[PDB]
Amino acid sequence: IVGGYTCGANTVPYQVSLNSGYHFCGGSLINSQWVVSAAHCYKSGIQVRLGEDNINVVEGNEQFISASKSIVHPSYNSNTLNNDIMLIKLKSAASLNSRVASISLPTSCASAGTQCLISGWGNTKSSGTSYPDVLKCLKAPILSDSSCKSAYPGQITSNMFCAGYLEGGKDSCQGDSGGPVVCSGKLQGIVSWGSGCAQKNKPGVYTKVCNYVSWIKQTIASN
Amino acid sequence: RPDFCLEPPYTGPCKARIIRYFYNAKAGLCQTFVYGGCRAKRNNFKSAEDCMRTCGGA
Ligand SMILES: [Ca+2]
Repeated sequence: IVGGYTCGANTVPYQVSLNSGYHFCGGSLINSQWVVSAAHCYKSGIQVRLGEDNINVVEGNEQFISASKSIVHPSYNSNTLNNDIMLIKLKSAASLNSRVASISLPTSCASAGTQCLISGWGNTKSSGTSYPDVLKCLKAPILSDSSCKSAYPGQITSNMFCAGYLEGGKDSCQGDSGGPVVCSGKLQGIVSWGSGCAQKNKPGVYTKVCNYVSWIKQTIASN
Repeated sequence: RPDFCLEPPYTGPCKARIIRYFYNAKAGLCQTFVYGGCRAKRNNFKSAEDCMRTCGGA
């Protein structure tokens, strides 16, 4: 039983794959030149792959564009994982079609119980190793701050939220890091960390994008 | 040579799929493993050669 589903080709047109020789992280297209991802996804030599479905075969809708710049949030802490947000500027601007499109940043923070779509090429097995060819999707609701803080004591900052199912089984996992949590059209989260994946009582933890919206617009504009 | 070289590989809690190397003492080689992006332990090398330089002999 695999919690999520194969979204279908090019139906999450803002999802990107960050590649350094292989798929290592995902991210979201927020305009024709800018990508948002996680700070623990920072590497040298990133290529961005746009319009993918199967990340192992060339299907003709791809646009592979190198990053020109990679800006990790100035306050990222690598021990606390707080502020786990990065922006990547493409070497050249993508061309936006109907398989490549960008996703709107929010105007407010989503509340608890908002249902969201989480997407990625990451491990589809809670225990085990099984990275799929094609993109997978997962409808998960946002959790209350209270119960995220009970899930992971002393580890949640104001810049984090929890999402998924306390039962287990449906979650994001190794490979998914940096990709989108989209709720009602808007970009709310970035896949970030967890105690394993898809474990009982340990929901996945996500960067809260709604706090960074000023920082993002002003950093895109001045780079 | 060392003692951190004998530890098992640690993926950690982050959800990247980053391929790193660890010294596998039972094999007597450096192998690859999926590193999550954060909180690495010392048996975690960016290339086989840095692995064999640091650990090989343990
Ligand atoms: Ca492809």
